[PDB]
Amino acid sequence: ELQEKLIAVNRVSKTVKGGRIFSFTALTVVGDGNGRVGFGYGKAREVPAAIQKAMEKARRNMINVALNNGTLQHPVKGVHTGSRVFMQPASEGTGIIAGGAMRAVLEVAGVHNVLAKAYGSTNPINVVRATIDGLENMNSPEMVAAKRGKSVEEIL
Amino acid sequence: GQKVHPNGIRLGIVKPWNSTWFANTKEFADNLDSDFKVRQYLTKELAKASVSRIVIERPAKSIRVTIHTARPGIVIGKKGEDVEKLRKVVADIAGVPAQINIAEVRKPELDAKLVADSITSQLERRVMFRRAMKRAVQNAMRLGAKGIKVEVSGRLGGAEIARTEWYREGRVPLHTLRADIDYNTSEAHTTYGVIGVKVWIFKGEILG
Amino acid sequence: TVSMRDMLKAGVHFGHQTRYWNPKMKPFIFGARNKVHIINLEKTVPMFNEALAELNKIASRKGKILFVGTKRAASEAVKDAALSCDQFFVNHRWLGGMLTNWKTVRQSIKRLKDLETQSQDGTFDKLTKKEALMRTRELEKLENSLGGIKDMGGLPDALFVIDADHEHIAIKEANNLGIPVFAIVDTNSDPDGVDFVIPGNDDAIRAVTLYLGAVAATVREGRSQ
RNA sequence: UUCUUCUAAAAAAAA
RNA sequence: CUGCAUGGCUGUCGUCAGCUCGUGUUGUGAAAUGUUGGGUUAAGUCCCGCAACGAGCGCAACCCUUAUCCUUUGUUGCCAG
RNA sequence: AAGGCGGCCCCCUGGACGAAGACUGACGCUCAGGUGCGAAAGCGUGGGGAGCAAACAGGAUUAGAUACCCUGGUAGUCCACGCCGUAAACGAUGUCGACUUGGAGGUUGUGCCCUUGAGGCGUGGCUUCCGGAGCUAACGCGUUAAGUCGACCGCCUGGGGA
RNA sequence: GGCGUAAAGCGCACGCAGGCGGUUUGUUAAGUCAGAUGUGAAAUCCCCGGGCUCAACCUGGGAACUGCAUCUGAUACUGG
Repeated sequence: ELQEKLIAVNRVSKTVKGGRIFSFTALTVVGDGNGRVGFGYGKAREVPAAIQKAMEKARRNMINVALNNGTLQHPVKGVHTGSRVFMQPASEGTGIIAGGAMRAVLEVAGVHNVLAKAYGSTNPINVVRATIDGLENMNSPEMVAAKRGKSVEEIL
Repeated sequence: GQKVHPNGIRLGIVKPWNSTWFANTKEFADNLDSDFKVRQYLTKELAKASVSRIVIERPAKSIRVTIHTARPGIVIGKKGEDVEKLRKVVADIAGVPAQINIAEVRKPELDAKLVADSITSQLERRVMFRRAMKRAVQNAMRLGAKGIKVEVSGRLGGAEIARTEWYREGRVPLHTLRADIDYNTSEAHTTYGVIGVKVWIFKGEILG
Repeated sequence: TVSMRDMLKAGVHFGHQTRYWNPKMKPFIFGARNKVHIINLEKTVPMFNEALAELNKIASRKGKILFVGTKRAASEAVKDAALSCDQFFVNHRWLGGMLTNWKTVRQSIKRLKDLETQSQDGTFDKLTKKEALMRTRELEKLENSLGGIKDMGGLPDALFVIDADHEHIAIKEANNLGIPVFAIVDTNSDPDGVDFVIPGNDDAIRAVTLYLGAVAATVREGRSQ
């Protein structure tokens, strides 16, 4: 049911008395092709075990993003430690205009038409954190209407 | 190489000898040589058949060798056809009357020699070494073994520099003498050289 | 269901010294007489009733609730209270990961169960005396730490914490797993993680026995329903 | 209390 | 010829007491915790405490020899009456 | 205000803070260029020179020792008037104003209650340490912000060259 | 976009020119906003069509040229 994407796999290291110990880290994202998406970061000595840990961590701690019919609902910007990210809704059939980790997380998150841009450092972990941060605090018309106590027609 | 051989260090505690006979010093050397010839010939002939252990014993000037294998149908074929063919040539090589018995090996996935030959054949037909190691360990742990550790060494995945990889699930106590650690090795003659495989299987502590 | 006069006799209104307060607990503090804070019972009572009501509601659906008190001033009181009301408790040290890492704590409770069967009815004596003492001590400490939850089967449906600050690890695990928290929170504790805040003293014997009797009463009534 | 210096070529993994 | 392409075997730090993993938690992260602390040991040996709970390779025991006694067996071994 | 200021007494003198009022009525904040103040070393002129001490000499250590250590010792350190205008001139954090949980002190006023002893309850100025949200690459900052804002100025655009 | 530690707060202050300015009322309409008029050559860019077999290319009409000047009006904010 859920679609899982592997974003970046790199080899981290650790020096001990014996010498260098090489470990692997796996950044993956999972989602239901709709408002549910979540990212996982796993680490192990082998890449299959790393990707498996990442998928288990990704399937938990997911969030609900109040998205439109196929796009976002307003231009929103997010930040997490090095990646000022900005994204806005686009018309039908323009695709996912995004780079690196952003493309994978958006695609799995179900949006199909979006203009995005990554400022600052484009580190994959930080941008996928910042992207879901912006998505998490993205207001919806019903939420803002109920929040301010007015009708959705009054706010349009 | 630092660790002593597990079967050797346990030869008088929980592990039996693979040749149990008596001989004075006059005929000890030629007896040992005869055992080597029959073992070499059998290992060469029964390469396809999964042979696990060749026990040799010679009571009253007549050699009797009992092969322990997991595929008796393959080694006998039609009833009484090639077992006699092996017995006559073994008797001719040793120069003494022979007799060949066959013991079936229940659960071949928990036998150190058979797992080594399986891994070595898979290596020779070029599968991923990691895949072979994982398959062997999972199969062994599923059939009820108290622990297995496998190690593969040398020019893995066609690399330029050799390395050693090993996995271990469960207990493999090598210092405990009463633990019946079944240990065996093998080697694969791949096109990039020879790769060595070692396997320790811990079946559970033996009391007495 | 619980008045104000009984609480005042128990000592619920007493808080901690002024140098130690925590500012997130300001709405429930009446004032400070003799350099010690006083909780306003006129505020603690109307929300304690809602907490007891919610606990009755969750009890009537045959839900497992977990009691957490380790201060040594409430250890016996929580143990006899939980047994009398047929619930679960942790009266000694809360081992970290007891809820989140339940996958291994299940193994440890299983170890406790087979070991106690071996000891009492299995009769696993007639071997070396030093090994028997080692197994006895292992079972003793394992029971001492995990006896109250040794037949729970799965993670509970609610948590009742005696001290919100001292038992911060349990509250954090519950929030991590989305399990509701009902807690007796003093003036020096942090109530953010708690879903059902209950202001009041968590140090006096009188007060703690009063709270435990009240929650035992409501959970028993709900189970009876 | 004093106790200086070691030029110039390495290799490491990729479900 | 190439141990600087290797298998197998061995030295070496060193029989020094250390080296890791699963799950959980903290940190964006490399990592940390466990494995640290108070005692104790030859020892990461054991107890208490403790966001850690457990497990594995190692630390000890199971093996050989030597030291005491008893039962069986006394020749080619022994000589108390 | 910064550099900085330590026995006691006198003369002249600047700034800061507190309690009650009264008064003028936006007169305010910042500031390129400009001006003033600005540790220590150094310069000029005239004094003074006990101790300390660049340079220098001698004695040690060392393979060497134009140094560290020892014995002496001159500019200088001190006074009067000018010049120089530079420091890790640092809180490595420009000035002014508003808002945002708290704890323990130091120092300096001042109001009330019986100063029922050196007690209790407030309210101002400066200042030290810890810490919540929040911010930060992290360390940390955290009502004296590196938080949330507004006004003005100076400065930065890879390292070396510089 | 930044200036504690990565490059970056002048050593500190006073202060002319310059930038900004608490709160209430009246007046003016310069800044600002609305409408109208004149102008912003043709081509080029964009929209809907037409002609070379299509396309490049040519071409009809519209939009755009975010600007400037004048007239009339609005007075909340800034300025007098």
